[PDB]
Amino acid sequence: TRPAHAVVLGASMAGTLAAHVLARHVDAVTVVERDALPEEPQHRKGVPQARHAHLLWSNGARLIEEMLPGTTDRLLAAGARRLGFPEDLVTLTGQGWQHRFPATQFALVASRPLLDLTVRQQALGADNITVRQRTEAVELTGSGGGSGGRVTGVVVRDLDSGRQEQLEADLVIDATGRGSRLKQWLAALGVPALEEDVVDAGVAYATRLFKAPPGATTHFPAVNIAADDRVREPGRFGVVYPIEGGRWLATLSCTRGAQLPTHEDEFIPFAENLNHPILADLLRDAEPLTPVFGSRSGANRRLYPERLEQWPDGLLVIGDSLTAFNPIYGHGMSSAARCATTIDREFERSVQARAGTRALQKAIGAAVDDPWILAATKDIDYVNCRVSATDPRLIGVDTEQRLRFAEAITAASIRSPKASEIVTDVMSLNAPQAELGSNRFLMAMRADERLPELTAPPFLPEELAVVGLDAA
Amino acid sequence: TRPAHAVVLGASMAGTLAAHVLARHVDAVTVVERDALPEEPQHRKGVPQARHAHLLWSNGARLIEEMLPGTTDRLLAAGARRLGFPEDLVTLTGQGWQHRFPATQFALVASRPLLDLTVRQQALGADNITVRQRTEAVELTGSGGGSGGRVTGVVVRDLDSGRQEQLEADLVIDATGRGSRLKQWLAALGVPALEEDVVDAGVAYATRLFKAPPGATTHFPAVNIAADDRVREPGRFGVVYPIEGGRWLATLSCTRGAQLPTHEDEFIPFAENLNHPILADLLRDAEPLTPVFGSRSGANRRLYPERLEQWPDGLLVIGDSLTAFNPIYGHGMSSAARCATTIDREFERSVQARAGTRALQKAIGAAVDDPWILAATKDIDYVNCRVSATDPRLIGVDTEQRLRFAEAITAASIRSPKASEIVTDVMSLNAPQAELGSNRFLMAMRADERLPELTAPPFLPEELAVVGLDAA
Ligand SMILES: Cc1cc2nc3c(=O)[nH]c(=O)nc-3n(C[C@H](O)[C@H](O)[C@H](O)COP(=O)(O)OP(=O)(O)OC[C@H]3O[C@@H](n4cnc5c(N)ncnc54)[C@H](O)[C@@H]3O)c2cc1C
Ligand SMILES: Cc1cc2nc3c(=O)[nH]c(=O)nc-3n(C[C@H](O)[C@H](O)[C@H](O)COP(=O)(O)OP(=O)(O)OC[C@H]3O[C@@H](n4cnc5c(N)ncnc54)[C@H](O)[C@@H]3O)c2cc1C
Ligand SMILES: CC(=O)OC/C=C(\C)CC/C=C(\C)CC[C@H]1OC1(C)C
Ligand SMILES: [Cl-]
Repeated sequence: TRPAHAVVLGASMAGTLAAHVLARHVDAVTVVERDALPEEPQHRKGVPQARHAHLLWSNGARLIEEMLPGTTDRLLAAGARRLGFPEDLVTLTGQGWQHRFPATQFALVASRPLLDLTVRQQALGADNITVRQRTEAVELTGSGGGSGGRVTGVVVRDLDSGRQEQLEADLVIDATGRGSRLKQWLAALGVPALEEDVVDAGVAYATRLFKAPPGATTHFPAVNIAADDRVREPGRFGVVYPIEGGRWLATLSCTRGAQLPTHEDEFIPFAENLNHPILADLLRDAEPLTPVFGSRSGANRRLYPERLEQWPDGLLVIGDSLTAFNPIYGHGMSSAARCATTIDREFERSVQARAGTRALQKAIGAAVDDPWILAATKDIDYVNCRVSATDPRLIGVDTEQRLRFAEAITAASIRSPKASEIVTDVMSLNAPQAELGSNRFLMAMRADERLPELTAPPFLPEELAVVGLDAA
Repeated sequence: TRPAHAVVLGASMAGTLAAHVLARHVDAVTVVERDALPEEPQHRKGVPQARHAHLLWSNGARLIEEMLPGTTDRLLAAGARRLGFPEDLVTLTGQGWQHRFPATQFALVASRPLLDLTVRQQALGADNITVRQRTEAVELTGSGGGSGGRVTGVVVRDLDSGRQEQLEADLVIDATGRGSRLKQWLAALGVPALEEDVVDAGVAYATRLFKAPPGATTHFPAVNIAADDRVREPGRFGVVYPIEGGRWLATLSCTRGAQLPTHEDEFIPFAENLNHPILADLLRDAEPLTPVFGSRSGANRRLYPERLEQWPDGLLVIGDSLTAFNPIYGHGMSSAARCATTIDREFERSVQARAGTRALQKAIGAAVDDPWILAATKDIDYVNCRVSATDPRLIGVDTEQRLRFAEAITAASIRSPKASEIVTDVMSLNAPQAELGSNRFLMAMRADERLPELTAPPFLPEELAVVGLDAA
């Protein structure tokens, strides 16, 4: 028989999308969220990464727009910018500057709390969605111990007065995030441990927001300094994106072995000593609007509940709980949208005992494969990267065959339009990484023209006039 | 390493589409076809079903259009018709006449040889495709059984010289259709037998081609008398479709226990003994252009190579060879297009592991589930139906509840616009059969208005004037 009540743990991107989707297929859905959610855009305790740069790649954006029509126009009215790639960015790769070919993909950029609010408003207004704020999931209950267990509900605790309630339900959705209490709950029911691939390059972040020169958030590009160097030196990177309200969101990052700015005054010097100091030039006369924010949530991890024979019935794991990625590639929100979309597309087909929630988690795991293999492939080669994985695409691979080809892909994408186009398809999560090994790509990479190398960041003169730096 | 040479066995719809797709991912593609392929739209021995009415549902038409842009316009310029459902059809169901709501789906209708030629012209002109006509696939080469069987190529025989030749290949695609000798080729290699579901209502067809009254193929709807009483009485059905050249293709059908016309003078009386005699009224004075053609290719059957642990590497099976349906629901060509589209989307991901073909075949198997479960569900309850299936959606099911739910779906779709729209999504193969059990459908089915029962076929006066009738 069908699930009549579903409870989703978490009201971040994964849980909000899953709640809306499950509300179409289940009579009642209740969402459990620890924080209070404001109806004006504010940062909150449960989303600590919201202080850092968040790009909603076109894959996630289109999937959210299809589930929740009007969300993008709504975002555009609230001041978000639709950055076209590679056209609206000044990007330095390890092979040189990206030619700003006419945009072949896009990403929506705005403050993460604004996007979360916009999605929550579109998604949680259904009458069969009850949102229980200030409520925490303690552990889950079920008929475990193996032989083919089932999850029956979740222990919740109200946070304004610590009274508890055993939340009983036909299906439980773990969207608690990267720090989620899933593997301890799995232990508490006696189901054996999951298989887990890890590629951890130890990426850490440091973000500050500035007030952009008037008109810069519309008439000036974003700037991204990314030194590809993996196997000789820890990476150090920095990016500045425009957001709503005429403000620049500046995020610095590095890999294990390099050290981040932690004081305000050492921030710009990190931007100063990148391979080009363009970020420091932009940030010297901007109004700082925030302190430094830090994050060390930089590992690629992936659990494979689809591989375990004793995966309990009635339980699903989505979002950062299922698999989390190096944020440098910006796929977590698109991977979350894929999980909900997969649920929407396969729900009725697989609930037709629940021998079908195996198929759901199998479908979900297949939906998150693209952002996993993308991030892990690029991170596996960093010095000081810590790896514990079974993926034959990573481990059964000549490391110098991957490096030489990684460099060649990059060199093509910065100066060949047709290779740039396919590479942005992969980077936007609209084509699998394997497409970069396809006959089609290898043909473009060889047949397409290659423009001369850019000897300076490809700013247009009028763009430097908006931020007042023409001598560059 | 990656496949460099692929051999496609059969050049009907499944093999032509698969060859076109494979030529984009593999250096060389050879197509082996027993028949000579005409450069004019002509019938041929290898596709005898082409004598009968063929509908290309929007699912297949859109997938073909995306693989081969311009195919639809080229079909329409050659005289194909775009039939909107339900608007452009006068249909009698077991619950009454379908209200001709504004079209929510469509199908392209033309003679199958015209559709085949147009597709082959768009698809087989790639320069890395070699088509070996008048050539027969005799057997496969390789080792089978054990921990790792593989197909290495194909023994072919030229039919004009009689000479044989071992065609080596990295990948072999069986697209030889319902009469495919794949199970003997697997036995000859030592592969254990496949699991196979069958739901066989003994469907048969009898078709004649007629000259339509002038203008009827553009200004007169198709007509479909499709009223059953499955569990008490064999089905008897009839359809008249317009095709190119001002012609009507009339296909009568019945299930096991009823008798089809075999002689020309028995054709109109079968149409007369349908629940409404409109088909006989339309055809009585129409000029017949052919004798009666018959077909007994009416079983639903599905092989599950994706379930076989000893499925050999380098082998894929698609099209009617993998799974074939009762043609009354008209999904075989859309299922073929789904197999080719799946190969296009999953190929690169699945070669970068053994030969990658187990993952492809599994993806192919999931893509053919929609037409299988639809056709099998509708046929399973016919009197004298032969059922040999392990599908739990079919076998573990209260049959009076299934008949009771089928009747209710039909009664809703004929008289409620919102129920019609969802049913046409399912019937056009654009939403799974399971959607008819969703909360969305059950609520649409109850909340929507229901128009009055039609007491006569919903022809317009102008349409009855085109064919010279005053009242059905
Ligand atoms: C530095 C950084 C930068 C990133 N940049 C990008 C980017 O540019 N683009 C992009 O697409 N993604 C980006 N990501 C990833 C993205 O932020 C996440 O993948 C996304 O938020 C999806 O996570 P989630 O919703 O599954 O979980 P989370 O966002 O981590 O949310 C978990 C939610 O569950 C709640 N919760 C947790 N435990 C409990 C409990 N026990 N009881 C009740 N409630 C609970 C929390 O309060 C919270 O609301 C970035 C991540 C980081 C760390
Ligand atoms: C009566 C009837 C009506 C139908 N109506 C519809 C409809 O309305 N809509 C729809 O979508 N589908 C319809 N179908 C189904 C549709 O005809 C098939 O699904 C479609 O042709 C795809 O089949 P295929 O390419 O896999 O195989 P086939 O069309 O059967 O082609 C097999 C090909 O392989 C070749 N071949 C066979 N053996 C060998 C060998 N040993 N070596 C080399 N070549 C070989 C044959 O010559 C042929 O070219 C109908 C089918 C029937 C029987
Ligand atoms: C309601 C019900 O009974 O199921 C749905 C099927 C119907 C109504 C048959 C319409 C005929 C169709 C599409 C023709 C298919 C093609 O094979 C021929 C040659 C006839
Ligand atoms: Cl036939």
